[PDB]
Amino acid sequence: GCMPEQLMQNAFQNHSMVIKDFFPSILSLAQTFLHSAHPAVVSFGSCMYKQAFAVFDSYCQQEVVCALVTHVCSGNETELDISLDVLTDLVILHPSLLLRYATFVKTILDSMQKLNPCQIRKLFYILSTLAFSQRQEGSYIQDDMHMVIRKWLSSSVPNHKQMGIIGAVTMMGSVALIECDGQLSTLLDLVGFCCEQTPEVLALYYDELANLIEKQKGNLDLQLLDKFGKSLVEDFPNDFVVDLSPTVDGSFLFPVKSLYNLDEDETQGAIAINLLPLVSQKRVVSPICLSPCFRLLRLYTGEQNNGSLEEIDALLGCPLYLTDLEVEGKLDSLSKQEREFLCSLLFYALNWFREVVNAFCQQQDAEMKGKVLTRLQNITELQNVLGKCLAATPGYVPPPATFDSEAPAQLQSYRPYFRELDLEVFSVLHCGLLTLGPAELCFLLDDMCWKLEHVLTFSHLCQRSPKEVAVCVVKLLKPLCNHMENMHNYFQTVIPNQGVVDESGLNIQEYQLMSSCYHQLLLAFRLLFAWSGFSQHENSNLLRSALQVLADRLKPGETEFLPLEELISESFQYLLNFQASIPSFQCAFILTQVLMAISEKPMTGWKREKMASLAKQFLCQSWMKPGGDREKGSHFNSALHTLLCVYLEHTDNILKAIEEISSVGVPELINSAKDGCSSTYPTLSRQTFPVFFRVMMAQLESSVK
Amino acid sequence: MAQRILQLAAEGSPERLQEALQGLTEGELGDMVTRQALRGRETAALLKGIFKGSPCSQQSGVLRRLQVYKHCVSLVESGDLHVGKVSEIIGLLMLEARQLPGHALAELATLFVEVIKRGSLSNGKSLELFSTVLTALFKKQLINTLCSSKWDPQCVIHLANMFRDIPLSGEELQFVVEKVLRMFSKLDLQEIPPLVYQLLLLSAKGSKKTVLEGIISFFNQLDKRQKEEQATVPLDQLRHVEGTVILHIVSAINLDQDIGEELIKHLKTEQQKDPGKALCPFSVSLLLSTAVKHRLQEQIFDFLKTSITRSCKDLQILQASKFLQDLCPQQYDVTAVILEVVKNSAFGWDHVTQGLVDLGFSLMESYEPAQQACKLGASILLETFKVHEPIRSDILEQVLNRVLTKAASPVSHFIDLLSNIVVSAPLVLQNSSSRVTETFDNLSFLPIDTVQGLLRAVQPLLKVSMSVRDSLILVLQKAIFSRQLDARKAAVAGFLLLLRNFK
Repeated sequence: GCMPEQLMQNAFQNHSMVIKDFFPSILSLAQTFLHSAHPAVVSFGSCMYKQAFAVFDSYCQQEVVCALVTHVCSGNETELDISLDVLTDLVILHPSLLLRYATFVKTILDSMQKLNPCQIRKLFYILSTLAFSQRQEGSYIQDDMHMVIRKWLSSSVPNHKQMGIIGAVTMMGSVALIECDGQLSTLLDLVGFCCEQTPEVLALYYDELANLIEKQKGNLDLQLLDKFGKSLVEDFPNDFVVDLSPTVDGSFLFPVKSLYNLDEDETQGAIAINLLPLVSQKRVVSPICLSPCFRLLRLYTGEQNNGSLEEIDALLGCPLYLTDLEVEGKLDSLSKQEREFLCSLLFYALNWFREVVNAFCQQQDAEMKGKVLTRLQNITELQNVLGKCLAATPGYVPPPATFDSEAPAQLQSYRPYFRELDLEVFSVLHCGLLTLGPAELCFLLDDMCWKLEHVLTFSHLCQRSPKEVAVCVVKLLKPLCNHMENMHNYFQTVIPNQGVVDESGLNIQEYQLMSSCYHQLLLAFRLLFAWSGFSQHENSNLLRSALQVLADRLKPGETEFLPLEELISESFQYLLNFQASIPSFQCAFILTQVLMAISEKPMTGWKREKMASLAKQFLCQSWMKPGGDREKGSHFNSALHTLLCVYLEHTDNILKAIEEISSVGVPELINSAKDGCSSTYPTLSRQTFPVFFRVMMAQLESSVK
Repeated sequence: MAQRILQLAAEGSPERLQEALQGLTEGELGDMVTRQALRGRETAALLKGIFKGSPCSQQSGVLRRLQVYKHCVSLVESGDLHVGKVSEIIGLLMLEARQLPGHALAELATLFVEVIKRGSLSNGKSLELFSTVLTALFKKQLINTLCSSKWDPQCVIHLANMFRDIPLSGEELQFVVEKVLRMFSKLDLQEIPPLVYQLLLLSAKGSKKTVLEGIISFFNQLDKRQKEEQATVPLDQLRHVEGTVILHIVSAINLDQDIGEELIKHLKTEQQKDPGKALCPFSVSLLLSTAVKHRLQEQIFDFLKTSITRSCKDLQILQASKFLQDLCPQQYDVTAVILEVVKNSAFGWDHVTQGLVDLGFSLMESYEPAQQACKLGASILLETFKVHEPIRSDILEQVLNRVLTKAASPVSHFIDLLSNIVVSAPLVLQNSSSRVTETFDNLSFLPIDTVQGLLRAVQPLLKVSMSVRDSLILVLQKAIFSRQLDARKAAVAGFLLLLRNFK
């Protein structure tokens, strides 16, 4: 915790002359404290190397690039990534200096026996940024690049074939902005023949066409962009999805109606059900042409358009030509043609729709809004049918989806094959109350949460910034979670008595996972509002700029209100809702942790004593748990340790209440009943009294001894 | 023939191309050598043109495919084309090449340089396609009679730079070696640089022994000859050849330089005749300029030590004899070797010859015959101060504070060495005295004898300039008013009992 990087960065700003004779020291240490396994040390040493490049003489400037390249040739894993990071930083940090060590830079090019697709993209990026600089050294880089190209392209090794395309696209996009037009044309037709019989390599060409498209803003140039795209001009409408005229029969078992057919678009068209018509029965099944290629063409529609709106309208609800799949038992007594045919069809359909929304989300036209609602509805419904087929594909429903094309019946059996959800189109702060339809909060929020904790503290997901992740979360968090929590807590608190009327059709229909959605939403509040990296010059002011809209009920005050009680009081006013109807103990530990993260900063009057209120209420929350296996006894006492230790966390170790709490174990073996040595409520249980009283004896007799 | 393939197979699947060229009959290869300066991308236009006949490497194109092959691999293999078309024809070729017929692709292609390279070569581009067809899969019998069996100027680069992707080192290393001598040696300055670099990289497979022993073996034959007959010079081009073969061994020295240690002190220093192997100039110049790095102190210091030791303590123990010292062998003097290397390294082998100044300051003191060893180390440090004029100013500063701040043993060795160094210093500090003017004050705690010799040794330099003396007088005078032990006296008299006392 001492020795901040702020210091050493200062050191370079004040220790030029006093530092200059350090030359063996900075260097000979940095590679001992810049390949060592604790995140502060590595971040420090990286500050070292980069700063070293900031301050040195000629031989110093060289000694740096040499130590780098020596790391780059032979190395370890974290040293690998650190080497590339240090590099890309140096080389995109100040271009016009970092070229003098060029030919030394190249000497890795014909020894670099190490790549992942990732680092391969990286090294290509370094070499592209260098190569577009010089003339003849960029020639010889062209020699090694055509060289690695042609040798790749002829390679029959499994990694070599895709690696070729990944760097091929990589160096091309590096081209993307002498006889470079001609050499690149030679490569152009070269890649052309090189893929023109490969479908997956197709999908490489497309998808890898995408990321370079989107991650530029004014460097992708239309006269330049026209080349690689024109054969991707009509290619989607040219062959992708076969037309819809009411007599097009042929080879099929399932009658290809407009079954599952949206028709949320207009009432006249030939953007038919192209699925059965041009994919499945189509030629051999097309893995990414129908979905990833639609992604690429919608990518050209977005970036290639720059405001495109009707180019996907002309079938904006052209509904796929899968026959109505209600006979899942009408698939029973058969399999392996309709089974796998349905599996690839469901994968493709989820693809067609999820792309229709993923490119259809952030488009802010009204009829787009209604179509997106209808799409989410069809998505949930086909997801129900697809889950029924997931059970109906017990055993073999492999990932025929686009598996990123870049590598070389349960809950998680569909984690890979799904497409990639967007980066600005997970936000619609106006999905109103249902009981935004019923499942829509659960879907858009599960897609928020399944990675929103990954960034805080999939490749198109992580390509954004977690600092930008916080920036967008601050920019768009309160306007949705505010209305959601405010309605939903009291709705679950007052509808539960309506569940007492036999209203399980309201219980398992109105909010059968409405509690689960609440518990998600609370976990999101806890993960976002407390960023682990708040402890710095940025995330502290971030947490404050989030508090400045946290104030739910009443105002925050003036132009500044530095005392946090407006914060803790917005927190008490928030806890006023779900102090009435918390849906379950699984949500109990959640309400506790979410109080404890941000509402539990200071432990004092009404707050540490409020910690007394919270622990005594957590004990006071009377038990609700049916009896089965011992699953809830894995965390329902680990959470109980936090709860009792929270009532004794706001306070000290409870050598006062722990006596009757162990006496609560004396009623706790009374029967199949909770903590009941005069209590008779939760905070205890059949098996949970034993471990819980053991932990209470821990929290008392680990200190009182 | 622009309409030709694109009208036969232009429009039509089953009988269009086969018919419109069932006998197009320009040989096998009409258009691409009927329009040499063809229509832009016609190279691949016609290439898929013929490709309408059948696949690449396919047997069915007995005249079509294989004759596109015969045309390109030779005419555009050596003559004139477009360098870019010299990429394109080979591109489309390499691409189609995966689909060959399991006999129909065996061209003159096991030693079929004897088909093309043995008499027709000089353009490198064509070499890769051999790699392509080879990778398509032994046939290397022509390789046995010729790893370069006519490689006059083009069995050095071109054959190697593809011997990378599809080479064999069992006779390919050795064959490179045997070629190196007066064929490969024909290049002046290309004899060991380019082929050496390729040689090592191709060594990356292996051949630590056979690829190690030769670089220096050839180097040492060249040296022993051009010495016993009487970048540097027409007789210093040993400078360039040394600069390459060293800097290459040093740079690639990472992973297998444990093997260079292992051999070049497991062969010569085992059968003991290493005085003619483990000590040649260009065979240890590596040993102690590829050792100023980090993993090198611990092996290089010990090697040179045990060498100086066993060498001297033998080649004296037969210097008192006749009944075993005159009807008896010769001896090559390891001391004479190291003293040679100090002579030869005046040419520029900079990071090959700072291992010396380090060798001096870290043997000629701390070494401890034993007295003979220290006596030797005087030579390395002193001579290195002798010859190569830019790199010794830091030598002297290593010395002064190696021997003006220590326990009592540091009188003799380092004291005599400082005496001889400054004494041989022809005004070596005679305008560079700025380490001293803050050395001088440190002395008021030295032993009884040391303060004298420090005064005496510096006594050469005192004759120069009042910037030495006007600061000496003060940093001593201050001692007299206070405790002022014998040191103020040794100094008062030394300035007085000296010509500096006059005026």
